[PDB]
Amino acid sequence: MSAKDERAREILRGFKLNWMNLRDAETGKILWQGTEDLSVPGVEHEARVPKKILKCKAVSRELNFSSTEQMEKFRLEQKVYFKGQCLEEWFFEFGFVIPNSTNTWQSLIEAAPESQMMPASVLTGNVIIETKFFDDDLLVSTSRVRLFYV
Amino acid sequence: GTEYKLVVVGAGGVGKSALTIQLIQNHFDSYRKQVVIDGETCLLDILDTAGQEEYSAMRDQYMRTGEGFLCVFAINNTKSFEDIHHYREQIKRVKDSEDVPMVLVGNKCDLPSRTVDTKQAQDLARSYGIPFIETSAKTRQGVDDAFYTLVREIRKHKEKMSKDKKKKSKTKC
Ligand SMILES: Nc1nc2c(ncn2[C@@H]2O[C@H](COP(=O)(O)OP(=O)(O)O)[C@@H](O)[C@H]2O)c(=O)[nH]1
Ligand SMILES: *C/C=C(\C)CC/C=C(\C)CCC=C(C)C
Repeated sequence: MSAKDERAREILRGFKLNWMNLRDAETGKILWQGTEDLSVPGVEHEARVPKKILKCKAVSRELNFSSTEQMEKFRLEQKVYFKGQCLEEWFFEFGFVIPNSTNTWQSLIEAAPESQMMPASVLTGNVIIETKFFDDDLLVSTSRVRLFYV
Repeated sequence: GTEYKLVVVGAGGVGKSALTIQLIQNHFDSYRKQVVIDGETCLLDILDTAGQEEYSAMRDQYMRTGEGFLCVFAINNTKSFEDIHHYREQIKRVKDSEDVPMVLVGNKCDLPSRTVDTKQAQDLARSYGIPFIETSAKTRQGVDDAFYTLVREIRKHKEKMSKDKKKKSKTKC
């Protein structure tokens, strides 16, 4: 708690998400780039992404973040909710973060089989992604994004 | 043909060499032996650690390459029983795994001067979640049962690992 509550607060104080991209994994074409910082806890962020990303066989997600604090095991846990039902659960690991560094983090996200794909018009506005930001076992922040497919 | 790398550990003088010789040559330094267990022909690569244990590189190597371990104490030697946890903790650390196929072996069960009760050995093995088998290398009692039970432990672990649908995303997010 309080000893790590303060550590979590220090890391979060010095953390910034600079930008986020979605690229088609095959062609490299940027499909979406994020404006509003989506990591900020306490508010429900919104994101409007092109419906064609659902047709990609795979997308590359790129996060660029800065951290004044060192981290030994920077990682994300993401829960994807559809109308409140957990649809997906994902774990992403970055590892060691140098103090005062700026880092690009790339994660490959493949499409579900076509027979299990859901239509954009059904998903849009009904998807919440809850992201937990950890440094090893230390929970730093929890943030939420509501997803629209435009 | 499935091969199995078995490693016999335990304090000096508990009977690691006698157990190995009984399994191999049927009478009272690794060795490859073909055996039929549960109707399946198995190649057993058996290492008696009596010689190698005192050399750090050797001990680390046989703990890395061993697939299952017979942890042997002698039922008339309390200090050999107390040493068991040192071997188990070493193997686990080397393997960085809490699920290492293992069988607890109480050898020399032909001796009446017993100082380690079967119940306390059974309690140790229960706390580890591993089988416990009493043997006499002198009379051959339990010898095959100990090595075959360990092979079965390895088989169960290997079947677990080769079963533990890589998941994909409906949202791309
Ligand atoms: N009575 C009895 N003596 C045994 C048994 N197993 C081994 N010994 C004796 O205990 C001594 C140590 O055996 P050894 O195999 O050299 O132990 P190691 O040092 O662990 O390899 C030898 O003198 C063996 O004959 C057993 O099951 N019963
Ligand atoms: C497709 C996924 C979108 C648009 C949102 C993904 C959210 C994150 C990635 C969370 C960012 C949070 C941190 C870097 C702590």
